[PDB]
Amino acid sequence: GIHSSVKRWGNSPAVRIPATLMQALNLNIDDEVKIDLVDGKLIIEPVRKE
Amino acid sequence: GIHSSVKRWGNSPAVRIPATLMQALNLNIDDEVKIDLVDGKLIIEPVRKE
DNA sequence: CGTGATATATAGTGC
DNA sequence: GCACTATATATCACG
Repeated sequence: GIHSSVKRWGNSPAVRIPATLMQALNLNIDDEVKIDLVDGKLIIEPVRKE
Repeated sequence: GIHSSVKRWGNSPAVRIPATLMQALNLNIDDEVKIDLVDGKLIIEPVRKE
């Protein structure tokens, strides 16, 4: 895919996610994504607060 | 795992990755991660260019 | 033409 | 206190 790079956000790094893709997963700003360690990779799953 | 708030980095959203997680997978700033779409979730895996 | 992306700074709070 | 969290701005590069 796109060769995007992870830059530093003030102090801690942040994975810049294309706003276009955010709409595909149906999530928005302030969303609580659950970072779980699976297969030695970062599984980012958006957890809705209903 | 750890739930993080996807805030707005300027105009684009970004998944904040705590330094604690950086040390875990031995990744750093200015690295390249493969943003894959599996299970309707964001698959973030560090793909070092070495 | 508009906003999505990049760079950057800061005050504050919980870990 | 430091990592972490929340917020705001200028400017461009891309759609």
